[PDB]
Amino acid sequence: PSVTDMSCEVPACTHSSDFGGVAIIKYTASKKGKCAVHSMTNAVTIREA
Amino acid sequence: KERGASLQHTAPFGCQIATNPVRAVNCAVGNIPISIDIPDAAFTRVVDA
Repeated sequence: PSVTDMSCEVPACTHSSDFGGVAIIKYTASKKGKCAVHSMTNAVTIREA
Repeated sequence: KERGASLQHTAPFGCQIATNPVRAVNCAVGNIPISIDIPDAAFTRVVDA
């Protein structure tokens, strides 16, 4: 499915050894479906795939 | 016969005085420091709100 109308926000984050950062993203897509997620900067990692 | 005014009237800041035991109560002077250790259970993650 496609994706559009992408907005990002961080209510709070806490640099730590754990997944202390939480980010809420508003998205709009064409249809129901799976989609991969990644961070292209090595300085940050995402638990979810 | 000549006792005079009791301390419950002559006490600055009007600290009410009792007996058995003798205490001075309800006088406003200075301030109080309070330290509260609050378990995280009451705390709610921002996303929840």
